[PDB]
Amino acid sequence: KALPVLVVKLTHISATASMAVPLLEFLSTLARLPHLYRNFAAEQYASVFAISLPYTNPSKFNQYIVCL
Amino acid sequence: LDMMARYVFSNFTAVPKRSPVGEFLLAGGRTKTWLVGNKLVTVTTSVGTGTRSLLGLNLAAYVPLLTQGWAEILVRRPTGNTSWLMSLENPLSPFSSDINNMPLQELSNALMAAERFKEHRDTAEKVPGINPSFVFLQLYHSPFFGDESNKPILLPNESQSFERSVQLLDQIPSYDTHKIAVLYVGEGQSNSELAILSNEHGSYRYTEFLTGLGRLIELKDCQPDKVYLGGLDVCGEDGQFTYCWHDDIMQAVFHIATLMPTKDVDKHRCDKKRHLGNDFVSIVYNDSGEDFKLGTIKGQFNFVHVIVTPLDYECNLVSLQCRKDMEGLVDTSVAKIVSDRNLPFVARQMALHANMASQVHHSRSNPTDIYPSKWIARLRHIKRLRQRICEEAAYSN
Amino acid sequence: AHHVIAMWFIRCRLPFRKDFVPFITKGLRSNVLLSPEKDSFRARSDENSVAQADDSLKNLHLELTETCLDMMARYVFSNFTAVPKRSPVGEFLLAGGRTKTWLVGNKLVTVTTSVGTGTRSLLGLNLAAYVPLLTQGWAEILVRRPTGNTSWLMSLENPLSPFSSDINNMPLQELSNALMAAEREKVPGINPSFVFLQLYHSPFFGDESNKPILLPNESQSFERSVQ
Amino acid sequence: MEFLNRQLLVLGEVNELYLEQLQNKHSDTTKEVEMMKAAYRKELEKNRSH
Amino acid sequence: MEFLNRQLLVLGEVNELYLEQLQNKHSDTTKEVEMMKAAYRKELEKNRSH
Repeated sequence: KALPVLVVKLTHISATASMAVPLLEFLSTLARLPHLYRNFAAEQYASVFAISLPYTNPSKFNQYIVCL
Repeated sequence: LDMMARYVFSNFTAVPKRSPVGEFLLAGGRTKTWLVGNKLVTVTTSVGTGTRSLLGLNLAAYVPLLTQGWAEILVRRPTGNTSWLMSLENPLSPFSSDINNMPLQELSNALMAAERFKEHRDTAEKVPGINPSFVFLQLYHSPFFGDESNKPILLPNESQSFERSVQLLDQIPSYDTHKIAVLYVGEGQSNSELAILSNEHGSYRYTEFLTGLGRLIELKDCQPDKVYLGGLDVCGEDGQFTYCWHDDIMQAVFHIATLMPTKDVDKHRCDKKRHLGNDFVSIVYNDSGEDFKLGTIKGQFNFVHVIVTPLDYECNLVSLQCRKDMEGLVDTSVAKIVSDRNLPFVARQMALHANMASQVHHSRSNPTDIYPSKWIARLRHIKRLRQRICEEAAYSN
Repeated sequence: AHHVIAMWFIRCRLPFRKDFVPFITKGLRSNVLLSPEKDSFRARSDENSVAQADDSLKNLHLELTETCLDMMARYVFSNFTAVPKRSPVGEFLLAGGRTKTWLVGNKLVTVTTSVGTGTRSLLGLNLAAYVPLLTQGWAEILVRRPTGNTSWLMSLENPLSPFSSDINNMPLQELSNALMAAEREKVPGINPSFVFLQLYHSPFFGDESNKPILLPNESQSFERSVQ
Repeated sequence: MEFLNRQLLVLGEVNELYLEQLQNKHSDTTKEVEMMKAAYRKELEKNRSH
Repeated sequence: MEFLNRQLLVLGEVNELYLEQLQNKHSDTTKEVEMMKAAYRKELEKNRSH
């Protein structure tokens, strides 16, 4: 019940290296828990990609961060 | 982008399963492969292959007429292979086929004209079979190409050193492959490399932690190409069973010391160490009541350890120890306390992220290696194959 | 002259046929050069009226050249008819199917995927929610080109993802028993853009003119234009 | 004949789906294993307390 | 149509075989159930000896 609001709230976090590993670990552990996001609407998924897309940038983020 | 183009409207696996009848009809078929951008479009067409026995059937004419529209288009891409068995709706032209005899029995058997079906029982200059370039040109040909970015490049069909390259691409998986060691440390084994590898059965909590790591795969019945065994012998040198953890994007396999047999011949348990010591990451089920130290298993690799310290009251403490060069990628300050019922999830996924970090670090110290991200490994293979063809063609002019 | 070339290219013996592509293409190219032109695909295998006359003449040059090349590509390697006919099993699969059309250069690629219409009629129709999954791998791709239509009924050989899709919950006992006993993206069936992207998608192009153009599927006009 | 052909095609697809379920679906009847896990864990708690 | 009937009876037998197998997929768990039993037995024996 906290997830639909939670994923939105994580988008408000600025993309910094100190946050890259926790956010991506959270999203990757969440992805492997299908019973949690079974009722995700489009806004929730859009939040997920909004959190993880900034971390796909090797010009700013470590290669492990980018691969993850 | 290739993944998005692959999964936006589908959830089909990254590896085709050619049907028994497809193999029968396309065995020894006429095949050609094109680079079309960073994709290998392969078309194969049927050479007949004695279809008369499959269908149980002018006698020398209607079967070859029926088969030569059957084809397979297989697109190898950075993210996987897609293929469709194909069958032309275009009949052979009565005005332009061979002028010896043109019976209408093809139309008489129109319902069988696509008798390739998903499941079947198949048995108790003059070269036949349409050129795969018919399917290719009909699908892909147009004037005014992007001169070098988009223009199709036929892989030299004659030189085996390129079929070898495509076979290498098929051996590069369409999913990241992770091999994770899992060790049991009993009482007093906190510093004994030999005792750790010599364990044949762990605590009950350890066994329940094993049962959650993924599906049990009986190695004897697992195909190495399809189910990632990481190096374990199919024939049982390394035990009847092991656990593996599958996803569309990745396959992780657990090399579990206790499941590997201990033979009297194997003194230092090198039959086990050959797997556990060559893995980047080990989940150490530290039942020794004493701080396990990284590097206790002396071998190279073993960059990160996921130390599972079982606590009282059905819970565990999971932490990471890593080599001083890996410490920039892996956070050793992790002390994730997790209950037993979710421990084989948390330690498993920590092992995955530790392994990804380790595979990336290994590339930094070993740049020439196949890239850890198997999608990028496929893409770099496709790029390198395309550039190699350009060089060899240039050397041929 | 183009009728003569087409007649001979289509009727001359198939082995020689590829070797005439470069000669015909070089001749056509030389004609255009008197007023990315090459496209030799064998490598892959008042005075205002005068101005309009010249502009249309150059365009006619290219239309003749492009139709000759399309004929050559169509017939260099086969002598199948320029019209396809969907087999009875093809109609059983794709009748009422899910279809899209793309203008990919000067050709219309069309993909039609199998909604389980025929499967429903077979079973005589919870099973109804799964009968489209039972045949969603079958499709038809149909390339409309200046010189004819080519199409293949195609069956996807890839198993559905046991992780990220519904297979493990399909009612196979009921489905099998039903169709044996019988006698005689919420939309069902996979998006035809799956087949199109798996065949034709490229992450980069030389010019924006290379891109496929999707025909607006909700418009009567473009559907009538294809028809 | 056409009905038989259609039935054979759909049956072939059913069989392929059976094959992919058989090679990918997990084992059923997990309640016995759940109860064994619970009983073993409880008795282990008892013996470990002792 | 004789060929179609022959392929149909063959694939009917194959479908029945797959159906029977999926009636008893539960047996795949015994491989790890034996591990659990062995570990429980070893724990009990070790604690009883202790």
